[PDB]
Amino acid sequence: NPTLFIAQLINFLLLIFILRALLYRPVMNLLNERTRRIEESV
Amino acid sequence: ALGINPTLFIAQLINFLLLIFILRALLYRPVMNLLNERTRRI
Amino acid sequence: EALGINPTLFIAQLINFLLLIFILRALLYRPVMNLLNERTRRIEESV
Amino acid sequence: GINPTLFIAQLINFLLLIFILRALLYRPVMNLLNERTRRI
Amino acid sequence: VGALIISIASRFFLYTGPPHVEVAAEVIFDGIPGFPITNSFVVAIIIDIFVIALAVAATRNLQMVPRGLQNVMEFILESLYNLFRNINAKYVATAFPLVATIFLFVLFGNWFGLLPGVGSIGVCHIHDTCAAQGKKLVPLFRAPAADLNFTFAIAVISFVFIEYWGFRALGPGYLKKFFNTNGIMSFVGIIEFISELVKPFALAFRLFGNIFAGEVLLVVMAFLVPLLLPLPFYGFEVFVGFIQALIFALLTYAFLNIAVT
Amino acid sequence: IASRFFLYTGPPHVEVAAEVIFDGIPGFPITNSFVVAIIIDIFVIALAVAATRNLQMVPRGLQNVMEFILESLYNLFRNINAKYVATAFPLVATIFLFVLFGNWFGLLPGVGSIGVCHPLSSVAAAEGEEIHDTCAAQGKKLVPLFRAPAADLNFTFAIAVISFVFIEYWGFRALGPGYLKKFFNTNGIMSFVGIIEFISELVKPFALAFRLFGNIFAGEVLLVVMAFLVPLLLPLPFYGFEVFVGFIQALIFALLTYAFLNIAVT
Amino acid sequence: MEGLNLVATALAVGLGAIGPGVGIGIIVSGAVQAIGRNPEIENRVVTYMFIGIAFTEALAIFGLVIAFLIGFG
Amino acid sequence: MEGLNLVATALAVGLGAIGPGVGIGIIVSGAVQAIGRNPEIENRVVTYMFIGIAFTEALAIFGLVIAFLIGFG
Amino acid sequence: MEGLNLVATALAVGLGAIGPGVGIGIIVSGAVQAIGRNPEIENRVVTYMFIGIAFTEALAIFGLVIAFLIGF
Amino acid sequence: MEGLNLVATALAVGLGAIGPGVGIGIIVSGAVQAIGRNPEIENRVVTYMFIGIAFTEALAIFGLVIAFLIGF
Amino acid sequence: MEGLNLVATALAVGLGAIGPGVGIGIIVSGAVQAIGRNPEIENRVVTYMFIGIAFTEALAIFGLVIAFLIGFG
Amino acid sequence: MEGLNLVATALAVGLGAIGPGVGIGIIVSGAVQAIGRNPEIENRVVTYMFIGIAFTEALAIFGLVIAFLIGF
Amino acid sequence: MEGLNLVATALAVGLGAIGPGVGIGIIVSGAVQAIGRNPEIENRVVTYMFIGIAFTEALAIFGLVIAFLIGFG
Amino acid sequence: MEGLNLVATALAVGLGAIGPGVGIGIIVSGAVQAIGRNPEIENRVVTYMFIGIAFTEALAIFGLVIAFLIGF
Amino acid sequence: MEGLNLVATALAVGLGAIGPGVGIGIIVSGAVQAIGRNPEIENRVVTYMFIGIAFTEALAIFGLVIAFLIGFG
Amino acid sequence: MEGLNLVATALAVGLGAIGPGVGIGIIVSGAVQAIGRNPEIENRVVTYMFIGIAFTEALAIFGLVIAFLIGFG
Repeated sequence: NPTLFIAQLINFLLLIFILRALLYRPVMNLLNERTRRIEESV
Repeated sequence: ALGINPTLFIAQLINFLLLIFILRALLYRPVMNLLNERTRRI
Repeated sequence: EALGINPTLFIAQLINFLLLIFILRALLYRPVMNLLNERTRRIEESV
Repeated sequence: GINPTLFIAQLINFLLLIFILRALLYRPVMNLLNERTRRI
Repeated sequence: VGALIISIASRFFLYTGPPHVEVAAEVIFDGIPGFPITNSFVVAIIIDIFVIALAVAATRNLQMVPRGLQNVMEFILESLYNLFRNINAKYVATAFPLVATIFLFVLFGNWFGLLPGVGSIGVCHIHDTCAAQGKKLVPLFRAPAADLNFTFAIAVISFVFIEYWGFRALGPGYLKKFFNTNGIMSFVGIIEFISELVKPFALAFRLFGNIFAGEVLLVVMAFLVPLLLPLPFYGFEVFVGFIQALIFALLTYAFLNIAVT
Repeated sequence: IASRFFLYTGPPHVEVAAEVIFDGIPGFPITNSFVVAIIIDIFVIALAVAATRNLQMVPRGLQNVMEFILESLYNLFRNINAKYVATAFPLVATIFLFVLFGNWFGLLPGVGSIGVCHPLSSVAAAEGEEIHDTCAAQGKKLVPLFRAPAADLNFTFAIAVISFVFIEYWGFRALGPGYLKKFFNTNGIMSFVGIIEFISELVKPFALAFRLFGNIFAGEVLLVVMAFLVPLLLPLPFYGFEVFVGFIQALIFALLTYAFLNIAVT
Repeated sequence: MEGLNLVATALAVGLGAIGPGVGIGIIVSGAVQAIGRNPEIENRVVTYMFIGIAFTEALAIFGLVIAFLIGFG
Repeated sequence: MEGLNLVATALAVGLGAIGPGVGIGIIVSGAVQAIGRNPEIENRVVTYMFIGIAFTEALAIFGLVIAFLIGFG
Repeated sequence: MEGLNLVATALAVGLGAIGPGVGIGIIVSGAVQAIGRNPEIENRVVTYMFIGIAFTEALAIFGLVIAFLIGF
Repeated sequence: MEGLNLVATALAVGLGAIGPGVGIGIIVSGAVQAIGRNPEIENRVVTYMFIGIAFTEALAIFGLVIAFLIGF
Repeated sequence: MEGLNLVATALAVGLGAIGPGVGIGIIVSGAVQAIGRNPEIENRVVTYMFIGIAFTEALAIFGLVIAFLIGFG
Repeated sequence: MEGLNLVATALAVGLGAIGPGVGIGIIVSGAVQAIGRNPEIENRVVTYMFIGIAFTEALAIFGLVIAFLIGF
Repeated sequence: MEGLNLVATALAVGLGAIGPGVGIGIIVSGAVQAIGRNPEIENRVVTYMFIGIAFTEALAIFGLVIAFLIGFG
Repeated sequence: MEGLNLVATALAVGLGAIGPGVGIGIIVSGAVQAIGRNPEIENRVVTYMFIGIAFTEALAIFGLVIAFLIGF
Repeated sequence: MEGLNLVATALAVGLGAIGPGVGIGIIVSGAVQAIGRNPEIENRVVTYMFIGIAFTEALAIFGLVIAFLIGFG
Repeated sequence: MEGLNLVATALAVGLGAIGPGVGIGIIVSGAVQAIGRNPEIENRVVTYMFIGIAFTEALAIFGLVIAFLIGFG
């Protein structure tokens, strides 16, 4: 679509930016904590 | 309406079975073995 | 005269009012007089 | 029932009622109640 | 009295006919060149006379110990004073006469509606009496609260009273409430304002509709079975008249209380 | 912020349709749902081999996240029944991982915009745009090559029937002749409630398939409608809700499958 | 339509008998639960329950009166 | 259009049964809970429960009988 | 379309009975429960209980009044 | 029309399921909670619960027989 | 066809009354229970309960004024 | 007309879903709470809950049977 | 049809008072009960109560806007 | 007159959503509560809660199925 | 026969306000009641309360979207 | 008549919002109260609340999808 595709891309980019600003630090922190626990277990 | 295609239905069933087998063979058995090793030898 | 009277309605209303008064006397007469007497006794004793 | 003159007259009657009972049903009773409470 | 009552089928011998009583407004009692006398205004005057008579009879001697009618008169005022003191402390004296009058007057108006003959006795302007002649029948002794004009008048006088005694109590603050808050009392304030505006409407409508429903219920139960059927309804309505009177009084006092505070 | 919601460039309408049959030049015709399902299977297998080709202690990177999610799933299923937490884990894991990425694919731009075909143009004074699509010629419909796999009543039906078959087989695996004892046992009123139990057990896979298909299709339709209303700065909360609910329903499917397994075996 | 009168009477009955019934049930259940503890309050709680039941029956009989008026003009 | 009488009868009975059913349910639930809390007050509890049940059944009977009047002459 | 006014009256009265009826029931049940829990608080509770009773009945009376106006 | 009878019986059965259904649900929930609270009064509470169940089912049977008379 | 305005007014008033009545009922029940539990916080209790009942009555008044505009004008 | 039977069947099934649905919901909630409060009486409470569930669903079964009869 | 435009506004406002009315009622009841239980959490209680009230009022505002759009055209 | 089948399907699905939705809500609330005050009984309470949810969903699916049959 | 579109828009808006309104009311009442008994659990409970509020608002958005779709065809 | 499809769409979506709207609210309120009473058990409580919300929301989605099929079929 000449116009709907642009709107969908804009919405997807905005959602990705919002997730990176908000919902990216917590998942990375959880992964880092799991890795630290695994390292301690070894 | 429903779009119930018996040919597509059987194709989807076969694809799902193949995906289940592939997942069981890779990254399920191996990840399970790794978790067991990290848990039974921690 | 210019009096508008409904025979059945007037008699029915009189009968209903009389029966309501009878039931009030049978039930709602002892407590109303009793509370009056209690109030009177409490005020009279407060002298 | 939206006649202005009639509910105006009803308002007048109600105001007359309150201002006429202030001096006969309230003032004597209020004075008696005040004295009775003061009597105890 | 046994439950095997036979007189339940008196409608065959005593048929009241259709409930012709359906007027939602006033009917003139006496032809007067000036303002007309409504079927509600005459009973209002009668109730004023009754209230004056009871007041003068209960205050003619002013006996120290109340006995007979004096105690009866004192008890209701004592209960109302205790209730209002429970609601508000220092505003009992300021509003007690008005709230007590608005209680007693509408209580007697509500109780008058159940008097027999109210729906039967009337003046010519199954088939009643007047319909035999050429002149139609209009009823006599219509309840005051049944008239929308009287309920609107008492509602607007209550509104004026509460506004005046909120303004005098709270200075300029009550005049404009606290609309300048802009944080909370900017959208809540207008909602409270429209609630205040409709408050007299709701207050008048409560009494008017309750009394209208009462009278039409009495007429309907007379229509269905004019014997022993409207007894529980009569008891319910004499109860609910006093209940609505006390409701109106307590409600206007509470609205004054929430206004000042 | 409140002056940039221009509607001059947007879709002309809100296209709504069921699964559209793809061209299918050879035999055994395919649809737009099968191709995307295959590509998501390929992506899943690629991620699996990436987390598998390098397996070691102290996981880090993709392998760490994969192991964390897998152990969280094992913990969640263990909270229901530890007897079959591993015997049935691959099925629920595969279904969950497939449905999550299927719901995620619907958010990819071009879904409903790319067509295989087997300002001034926009209407003024209207909240919706009226810009004609690229395939508007030939009176076509601009068949979406990319569509959500779960938005089709065939993939959902297939996973529902395979889950029902797996659950029924695992229940019959160790139950003796106990299935019939629970259905219309003719013991007082237990027979009638057993009849309702049998009916509910029969209708469960249909309910699951219809629920997932409707959820994903409704998500895609609401996204299309919001795009039609305002092209941008409108649908951020709705896109976030859809991305949340897709993974939520994906985990729900596996959890319900395990729960039905436990309630059938017990 | 010619038969709207009967449907109107039915609606004024049935729709008028829903809320009052639930209110009566709630009132009676609350009164019984309250009298379960400290039964000495039975007189006052029964009085208040009767006030409530009168209000609910008030609404129900408003509905009944309207239905009777509609069914008979 | 003559089926409006049946429609009215059905609407009247159904909407006059839906309310009292919920009322009776709540009444019995509260009464049973109070009885479990205090078995000794069960006499008065059952009395008041029957009073409320009769009121709900009074409403239901009104709805049924007026539906009968609609259905018949 | 004769008889529409009757159906209007019926609907108005029915809903006005449904709503405030349940409101009154809930109010009275809560009041009696509180009184049973604490009898002493009755003198302060009954006032607000009746305030709420009046507030609930306002909508039912609105419905009845509108029904009467429609019928007349 | 020629189908208003079907609509009538359907509505009657539907509302007869609406009311007594919730009544039964609340009755059984309260009875079970009380039984779990005190098992010793189980006989009496079961008797009262069954009485209430019959009353709600009496209403349901009234509705269903009205529908049967309409349908048949 | 022609009486649709009357039905509109009736439905508006009835639906706008059915909800806020239950809302204010639950408001008053909760406020009464809280007052019985704690009389010292009564001032804030009353202020907040009156704010809420004002909100609900504002909704009911919106319904009533919409019905009035429908009936007249 | 033509769709009156369909409307009737749909309405009947819908109401027979809304009533018994809430009924069984309340039943199950109460039974689960009672079981949590008392594991020892589980057999009796489960039996009574199943009886109530059957009655509530018996109502819906009657509704569905009526709908199928109208449909058939 | 000549009518059906008054009926639309009527239904919209009526149901938009049905929903948010009960929502606000339950919100206020919970808030007053919590205040009675915990007095000094009043600030958070009032804040969350007002956020919930605004979220509920969003639906009533939508209904009123729809009714006005129908009325004005 | 247009096809009433659309209205029938709409009403059926809508009421099937109305009833079982509240049923599931109440069931889940009670199950979560019983788990909260007693985690030790979680297996049995979740089993019975799932039974109840299945019954509610059984009713809802019945409504959806009859709606689909009306539609086709 | 012709103005049915406005009726449909109104019905959609009204019922999509009916549902989520009560949902949000119950959610906020439960959240505030829980927060009253446990001050430090506010961070945990706020997330779930907002999730439920959004889901109810998701349903409301469904209703509003349908109303707009039938509002403009 | 003519535009019955929009009416059906509206009714389906509205009731689908009505039911699950209440269901989700009840679920969230119960879950929040349980979490507040016992903060340590939320590990399974949150998951159970979400899976319960699934079943409720499924019905709303059913209504929305049926309405979409009606409006576009």
